[PDB]
Amino acid sequence: YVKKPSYKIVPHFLGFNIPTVSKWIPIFGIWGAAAGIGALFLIEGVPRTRQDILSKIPIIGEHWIREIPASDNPF
Amino acid sequence: ASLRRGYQVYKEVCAACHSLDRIAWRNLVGVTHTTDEAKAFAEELEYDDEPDDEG
Repeated sequence: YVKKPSYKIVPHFLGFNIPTVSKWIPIFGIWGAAAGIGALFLIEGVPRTRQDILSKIPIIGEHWIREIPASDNPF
Repeated sequence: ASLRRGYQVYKEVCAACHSLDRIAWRNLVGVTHTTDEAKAFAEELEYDDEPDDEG
């Protein structure tokens, strides 16, 4: 014979609990990647982005190593 | 190549009477001339400087 249902209350805050939030952790990860890719794409034109980030990527990085010949540069 | 030749016509014929006031020497560079050729054209001329120390 059972006298009482068997349960506990999990910690919660603002209607969130750890079981639920843990399911969404991967999703935040992917959104972070999306935001990262997007942000980087938006500043791909910025010379510093090319110099410090994009030109350092192996193989692909030579896409962003471009020199104007001294003969063609007024400045 | 036609642009470069046309510059030469401008310089030797039209420039006696006509200005080209909106074009700077830097504008020719990498269009009709190298940096050095355009610098040589600029350096042959005299322009007004800022006044000296006695004004």
